[PDB]
Amino acid sequence: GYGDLAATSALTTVIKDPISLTIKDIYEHGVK
Amino acid sequence: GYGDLAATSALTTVIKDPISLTIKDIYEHGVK
Amino acid sequence: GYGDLAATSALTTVIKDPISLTIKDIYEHGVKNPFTKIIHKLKKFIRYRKVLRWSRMWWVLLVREIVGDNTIEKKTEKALREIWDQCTIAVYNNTLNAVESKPLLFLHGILNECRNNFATKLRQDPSLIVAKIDQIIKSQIYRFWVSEPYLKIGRSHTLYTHITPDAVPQLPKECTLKHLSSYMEEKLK
Amino acid sequence: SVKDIKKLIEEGILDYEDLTENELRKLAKPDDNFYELSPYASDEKDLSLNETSGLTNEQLKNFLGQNGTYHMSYDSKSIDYAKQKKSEKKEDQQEDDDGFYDAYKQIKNSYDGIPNNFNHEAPQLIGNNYVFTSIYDTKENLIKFLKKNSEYDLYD
Amino acid sequence: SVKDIKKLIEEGILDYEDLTENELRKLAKPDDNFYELSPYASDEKDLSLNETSGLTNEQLKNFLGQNGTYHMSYDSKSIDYAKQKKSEKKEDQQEDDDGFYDAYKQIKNSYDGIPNNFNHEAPQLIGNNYVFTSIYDTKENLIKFLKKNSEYDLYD
Repeated sequence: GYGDLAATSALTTVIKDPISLTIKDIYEHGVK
Repeated sequence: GYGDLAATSALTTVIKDPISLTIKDIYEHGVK
Repeated sequence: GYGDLAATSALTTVIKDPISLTIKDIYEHGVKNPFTKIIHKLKKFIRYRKVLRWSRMWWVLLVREIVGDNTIEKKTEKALREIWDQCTIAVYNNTLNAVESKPLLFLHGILNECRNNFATKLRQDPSLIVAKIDQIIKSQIYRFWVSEPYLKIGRSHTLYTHITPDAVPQLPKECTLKHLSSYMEEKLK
Repeated sequence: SVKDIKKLIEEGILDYEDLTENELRKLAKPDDNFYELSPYASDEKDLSLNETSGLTNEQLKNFLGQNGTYHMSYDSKSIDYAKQKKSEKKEDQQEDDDGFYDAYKQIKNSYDGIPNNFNHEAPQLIGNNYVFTSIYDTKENLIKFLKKNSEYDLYD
Repeated sequence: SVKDIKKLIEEGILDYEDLTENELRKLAKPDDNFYELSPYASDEKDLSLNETSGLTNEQLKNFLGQNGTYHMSYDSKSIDYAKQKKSEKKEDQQEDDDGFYDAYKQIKNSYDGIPNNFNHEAPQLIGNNYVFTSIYDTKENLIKFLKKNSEYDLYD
């Protein structure tokens, strides 16, 4: 079905995009 | 057929791109 | 063959890239800009709810002093109420005194704030909005906006959205600017 | 029956209620001085335009809209510039008022739908129809008539 | 039959309807003063150019186009700058009395297709052909002829 793509590509977005933003603030203000 | 690519890569776009924009405002104005 | 890659990666481009650009305009102008409009309409309700009871009330009297029994535009009140609300938001952040405790300090503060806020924004005044607020300050007939019928509305628990021109009682004719400006021209001529 | 004669009889004998429809229409039309050419105006110090005014900033309006716990709304550069130039090139030319009389005349004209330097006859919608008034003939007793009596019924 | 003589007979005897096609063509051509060299012009205070004018802002024009519930259209910097510099030196003698006169002469010339300091004979398209008029000979009775009578038919 087409619901698995809606299950997979959403969880790909909800996991990769917040953590890419949290690491950016941990890198710039906590490391760099 | 070539309609499944139009079925899959569209739902890849309509799910990944709005959620990438909503998390950006939840991160910057709600977390950061 | 190599034509299928030219068939597949092209349709990957012609579908992903337009829709990524259309969703960007639906998000920024259809979601985010109306969403930001909603919270900053809410931020005049969570805070500032006590002044806008006195503010919208002093604006209903002021529109009656500027216009005076002619048909007011229901649509460009909204352009000028936002400037009047930004005058009271700017004054109430400058006052340690309460609004109910000392009300005329705010009328001297708010009217002079929008004596200048209208002057820096409104270029042409066909209805003479800066010019009339000049004479309400200069003749001190804004003391009738705080009176015994008028102190009852500002103490009462009405939200500022509920305040209409019907809830605010009319000033007597001897108090308004129109009879003040008529009696002046009678005396000076 | 003539436009000019009826207002000489309004003080003496007859009231405003007994006029004809064509007489109330004629008394609200402008006089014969309207259409007569006179190309001269004076005293171009109007309170309609503000010399201190400026454009929408679009960054301040963005900042004032978010309610931002701020302390001042307007820009205050051009309105302190006009205060400074009043004290310097004006104190030589010493003080002027412009409110002892030129303010209240132009305010009362704006309640009659008249521009500030406008010496001619100006319309204002009273009820359903227009009434041409000026500075000179204010037609105040007609405005009392067409507001009070013409609440429910129609006159032209 | 000569260009100069016919306009001396227009008042006396003959009208405009009975002229030849080659006579109407000749009377609309310029006179002999045209082609005669005279390199001198004066009073270079024209109302054609505005000294207060400025470029397109392209950010204000973007802002005014979106209808933006704004309160002022123009920029008002250069038009308050010209008001300030007028008051600085306007007081050596400020009522200079020519603002009427220098204005209505140049406005009437712009209805005849004549530039403001232009002392010579200037064309304007009337119907199908051109009529060379100037400040001095306005040729107004020809313009009445070639507009009214030449609505439906053709003349050269």
